[PDB]
Amino acid sequence: MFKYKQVIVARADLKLSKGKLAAQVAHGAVTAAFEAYKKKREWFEAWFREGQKKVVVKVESEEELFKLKAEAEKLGLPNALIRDAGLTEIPPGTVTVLAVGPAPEEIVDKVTGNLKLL
Amino acid sequence: MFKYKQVIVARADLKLSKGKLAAQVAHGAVTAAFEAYKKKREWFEAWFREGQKKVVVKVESEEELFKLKAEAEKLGLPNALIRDAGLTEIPPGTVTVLAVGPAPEEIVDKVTGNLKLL
Ligand SMILES: [Zn+2]
Ligand SMILES: [Zn+2]
Repeated sequence: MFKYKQVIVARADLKLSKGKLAAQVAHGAVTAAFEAYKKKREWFEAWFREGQKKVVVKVESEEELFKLKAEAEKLGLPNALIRDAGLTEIPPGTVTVLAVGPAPEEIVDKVTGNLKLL
Repeated sequence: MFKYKQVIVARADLKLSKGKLAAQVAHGAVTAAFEAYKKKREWFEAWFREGQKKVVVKVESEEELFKLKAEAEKLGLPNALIRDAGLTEIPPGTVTVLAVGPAPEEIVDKVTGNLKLL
């Protein structure tokens, strides 16, 4: 089993194409990965050598993303709430995804454990 | 404007679900972003500063990913060819995507320029 993982929560309600959604998830993964690299170096390295497991789940609102981000901050988890200015097709400042981790899988689940796969 | 970008080339012939595609694209983006961070810090920082633009394009064969990887290596561009072990849904060692960049957009296109958006 993978002891470490990064879960990216994506807003399915925005109905982004498979491609643009993938790009948004990537923004989240990269940003949160570097957050971990800087603030939780050991978690990052362990995750990386293990195969940097990632799981993509979904939610249907920005409200849900903000709530989950607050939970992640409370736990001290590396995370990244994404807003893409290059995404002019949606309102400015619109949040697209929330990446949680890398971190020990159990702690990431403490946040996203009740979310469904996308 | 975006002077830098990262292009993630995904195999459309694998017919990956929306969620697994995003996960694979993320693996590529993260691995390639760290390659840039370590080997082309300046390109990484500019990219990150501009909003780390990412574009997901496609190819219809496994050979195309390797041909593109060779070109990216020849040009000294940060890149990452992904093979997801955890993705036991497909043959072991099957390549899913190739992330190219971050780097100046024109040089990234020198590799992926003729590929269609996914
Ligand atoms: Zn090579
Ligand atoms: Zn160009």
